[PDB]
Amino acid sequence: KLSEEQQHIIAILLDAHHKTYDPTYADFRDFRPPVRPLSMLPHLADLVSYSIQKVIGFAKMIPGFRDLTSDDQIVLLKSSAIEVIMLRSNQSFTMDDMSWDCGSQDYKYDVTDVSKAGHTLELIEPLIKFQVGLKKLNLHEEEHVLLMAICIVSPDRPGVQDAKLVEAIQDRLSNTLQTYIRCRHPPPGSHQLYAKMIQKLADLRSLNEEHSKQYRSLSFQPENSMKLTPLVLEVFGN
Amino acid sequence: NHPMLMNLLK
Ligand SMILES: [C][C]C([O])([C][C])[C][C][C][C]C1234B567B189B21%10B32%11B543B645B786B917B%1021B3%114C6571[C][C]O[C][C]([O])[C][C][O]
Repeated sequence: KLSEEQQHIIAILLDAHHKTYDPTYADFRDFRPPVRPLSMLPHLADLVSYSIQKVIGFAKMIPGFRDLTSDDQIVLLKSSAIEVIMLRSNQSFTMDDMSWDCGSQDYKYDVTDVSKAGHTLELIEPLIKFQVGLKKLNLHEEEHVLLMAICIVSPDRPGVQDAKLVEAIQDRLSNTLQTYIRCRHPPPGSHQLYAKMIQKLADLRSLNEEHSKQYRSLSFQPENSMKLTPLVLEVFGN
Repeated sequence: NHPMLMNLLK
């Protein structure tokens, strides 16, 4: 069953998430104002930038993450950043209208807002489909934080050095998730739940890939790169 | 180098 360590792992992750995800979305007011020719870029650039900071705050609390070297921690964050932001955004996504509801109407985002950031349906369509399938899973918050932590500590991320150590940390998280599903997730919602969760990690790899492509495209234009932030440039590329 | 990421990591 759920050993003491595993129960500890869940509590730590839950708290780490609670300390990095503000469901009141109060900070969105500090971002450059959203405008509804890439009129949403300044706003979403700031939102993404803000989100990267929050994802880092979460990662540092992942039991074992700090044991990794500086370079491996950096490699994991740069490669998973966009994936965890997509994954954590599911919390504000609504299947009512396929949009992300972050408090007010000014901070309620849809397919048009993302396109107005310079992205095409080649990314947006599968992004919504992802959000929909993840939502359909109705994960317990415990499963949600474990999935984000597992996504961050992935051994196959390019540039990783101590893959062995990275894999050990992730396996400890995986076994925690698997065991939690058996012991705390009642059927039928638990039916192949683990496998479906891992499929979403594969889905994220594909989304990451497409995002990077469109990002390289968008940021290649100095006028667009100019509207981004220093953190976004450092993490996503320059 | 990643100064900002590094700074946020420590
Ligand atoms: C700046 C790089 C860029 O490539 C431009 C060159 C733009 C990429 C923007 C990526 C996005 B925004 B849009 B998708 B994902 B983020 B944000 B917006 B949509 B998803 B997430 C979305 C929904 C908002 O989520 C709110 C979450 O509760 C908070 C996330 O912590």
